[PDB]
Amino acid sequence: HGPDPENILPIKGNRNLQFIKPTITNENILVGEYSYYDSKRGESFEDQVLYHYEVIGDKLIIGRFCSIGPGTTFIMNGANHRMDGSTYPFHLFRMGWEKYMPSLKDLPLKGDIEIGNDVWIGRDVTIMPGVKIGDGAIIAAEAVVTKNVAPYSIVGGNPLKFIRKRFSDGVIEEWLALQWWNLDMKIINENLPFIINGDIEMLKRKR
Amino acid sequence: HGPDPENILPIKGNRNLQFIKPTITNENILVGEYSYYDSKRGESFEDQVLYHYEVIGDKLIIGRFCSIGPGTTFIMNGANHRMDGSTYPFHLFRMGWEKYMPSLKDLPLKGDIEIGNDVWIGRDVTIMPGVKIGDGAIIAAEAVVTKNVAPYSIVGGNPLKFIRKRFSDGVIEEWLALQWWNLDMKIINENLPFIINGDIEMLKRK
Amino acid sequence: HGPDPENILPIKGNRNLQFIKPTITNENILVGEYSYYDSKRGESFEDQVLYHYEVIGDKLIIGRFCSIGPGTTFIMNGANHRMDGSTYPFHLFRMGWEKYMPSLKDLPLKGDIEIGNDVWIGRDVTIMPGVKIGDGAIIAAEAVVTKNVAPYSIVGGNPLKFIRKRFSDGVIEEWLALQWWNLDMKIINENLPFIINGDIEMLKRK
Ligand SMILES: CC1=C\[C@@H](O)C[C@@H](F)Cc2nc(co2)C(=O)N2CCC[C@@H]2C(=O)O[C@H]([C@H](C)COC(=O)Nc2cc3ccccc3cn2)[C@H](C)/C=C/C(=O)NC\C=C\1
Ligand SMILES: CC1=C\[C@@H](O)C[C@@H](F)Cc2nc(co2)C(=O)N2CCC[C@@H]2C(=O)O[C@H]([C@H](C)COC(=O)Nc2cc3ccccc3cn2)[C@H](C)/C=C/C(=O)NC\C=C\1
Ligand SMILES: CC1=C\[C@@H](O)C[C@@H](F)Cc2nc(co2)C(=O)N2CCC[C@@H]2C(=O)O[C@H]([C@H](C)COC(=O)Nc2cc3ccccc3cn2)[C@H](C)/C=C/C(=O)NC\C=C\1
Ligand SMILES: [Cl-]
Ligand SMILES: [Cl-]
Ligand SMILES: [Mg+2]
Repeated sequence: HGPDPENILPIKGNRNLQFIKPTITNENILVGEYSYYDSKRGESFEDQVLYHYEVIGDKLIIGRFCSIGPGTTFIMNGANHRMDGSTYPFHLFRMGWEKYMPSLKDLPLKGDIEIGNDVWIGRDVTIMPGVKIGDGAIIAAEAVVTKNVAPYSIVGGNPLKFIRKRFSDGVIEEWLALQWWNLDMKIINENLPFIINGDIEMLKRKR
Repeated sequence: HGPDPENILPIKGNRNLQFIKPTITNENILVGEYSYYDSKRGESFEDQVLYHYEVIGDKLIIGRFCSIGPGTTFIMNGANHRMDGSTYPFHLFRMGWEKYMPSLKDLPLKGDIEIGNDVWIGRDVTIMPGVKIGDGAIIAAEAVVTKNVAPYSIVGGNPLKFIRKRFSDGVIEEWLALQWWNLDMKIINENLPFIINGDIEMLKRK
Repeated sequence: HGPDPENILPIKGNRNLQFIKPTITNENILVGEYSYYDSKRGESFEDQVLYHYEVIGDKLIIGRFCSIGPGTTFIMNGANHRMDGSTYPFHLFRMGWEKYMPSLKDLPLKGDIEIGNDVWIGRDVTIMPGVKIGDGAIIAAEAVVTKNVAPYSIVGGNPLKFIRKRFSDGVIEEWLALQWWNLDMKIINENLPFIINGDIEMLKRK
């Protein structure tokens, strides 16, 4: 039948694993249903989002059915200094330095962090500003996601290194055409055997 | 003689550095005598063993005289998702999804983590499932051990990248035949100067 | 005009960001004025300096106008084990092993950690022994600094990899010949518009 995506703690007695969406407080963090964060000590998913400021307007977007490993960190665009000259943020200390407060054109802003659906993000991963992660990708533990990740690619390391693609490009096209995460959830439920077990040529044929 | 291997805190006034073996309470974690964990906040060495589940049956093995740096993490085989089709673990959330429960043969299982003797593991090292680390190797701090490490190798980085060998190939097998760590403690105590000073030819001829 | 460099918490209401120099109680750690540490939970910058023993005598020097990201750790030379033979530190456990203690001629010491002026160090950076980081460099977050960083270099990764230089070789030498961080503070304030916006030629004019 399925659990409730509005239930913050969907596992009996487990107070560390949280469905991300219901916990969110912040307008510009948008996470899909059923995506969870396995906490380390019960900290919120947002507590893992860092350098996130309304002034900049950048968003963190996560798809449906994503796995976020404990300690995964999201570094938003507020982290990058001005690099035209000296990087030191003089204006932060005020006392006559407030005058030199930069505008957003002066900063190296990279865009929103956007993570697709069915992404397995390993433990203690760090995601840097502006990176896109395709559907069905696997981020190895301890990875620092420095660049974009193709759908159904396995990556890892610091800086990020491409390892393998989970399936062929032909099977990858078929998974991206089917987009099971976007189907009505009665249909997800009566095909879950096939989604879990990766027999694309069965769902091939139902549609 | 030397310290008592069953002494959990062998350094007086030090509540952080622990001998691993006498703190172990799990039957799948075999650690040799004298190997120590220099902990950060006084936490257990077992606390660093993650995703370790009895139903998987995988073991963590560590030899004798190993230096395990603070924050070293062991990610066991229970951490890898099913990759046949969808990585998402539906069954954990039950409410009808418990039926789609995967078996040991459905998960990608890589085997035990086996660490050798006289290994120096750095601080904040993460060891991936199923990796083997030979005797007398050095793991640089912050390393992520994603593959096996040959005996007496210096390695580090993420992914792990080979740096160099500590001695020549010939000298490395003079050490692996000697196996000073497997000798009686009274033989070790009488030859500690050369074990520490590295005089392999002396130990060879002793 | 400007913040007082001897002020520990130079941002009103902010208990995390600290000017480093006025918090320093241990000699062999020399940090310049206005160099700050953005702490995660209000922890002292010193607490990030690990394996720092007076018996070894190495120093951590940091210039002025540096930004130290939260969680950045400095691994001092005391962290390196002896590598002639067994890296196991027998003498630490005492009980008859105390008399097999190394001298500093026996250990792989690598010198002081020296970081220049106007360096931007990312979050969770780990800096290893003996590394020198030039003026104006930028360290990517999560980087393990395994080697020296040229001035006005951008670097990152584990192990460290060179990414690119911030300006042309000629403009870099101009910034190094100007040394704005060492100018009298009244001189700096008059020219901060151009220090901050990268207009090197008018700075040379000034
Ligand atoms: C991350 C960082 C260095 C870290 O080592 C250490 C920091 F994380 C510590 C900290 N951060 C903040 C507070 O404490 C902080 O607020 N910001 C960090 C970058 C984004 C944001 C910022 O400053 O945004 C302003 C924006 C226009 C206006 O924001 C204000 O806050 N204005 C303001 C504050 C006042 C306070 C009291 C009285 C009057 C005031 C008037 N105006 C703009 C985009 C600045 C961008 C920039 O320099 N980027 C780089 C950053 C470097
Ligand atoms: C890391 C992870 C997801 C994380 O995002 C989130 C998790 F870490 C959170 C959490 N984990 C657990 C609880 O909370 C948890 O129990 N497991 C995680 C993987 C391994 C295990 C699991 O499910 O295993 C079952 C297995 C049949 C369970 O059923 C049993 O009947 N177990 C059992 C029976 C016993 C009988 C007698 C005495 C002791 C017993 C102990 N266990 C099988 C092998 C594997 C299932 C799978 O899909 N693996 C992949 C998952 C990956
Ligand atoms: C990092 C590590 C293992 C970690 O896994 C676990 C460790 F961090 C745990 C811990 N360390 C200590 C306590 O708990 C500890 O005391 N030390 C670690 C390295 C440095 C030090 C040590 O042993 O030092 C002595 C030294 C002669 C005797 O000790 C003194 O302190 N003597 C002394 C100090 C004086 C100071 C000023 C003036 C006169 C003095 C006279 N005598 C010498 C240099 C030994 C160096 C060595 O074997 N290096 C390797 C390191 C291994
Ligand atoms: Cl320490
Ligand atoms: Cl030194
Ligand atoms: Mg690398």
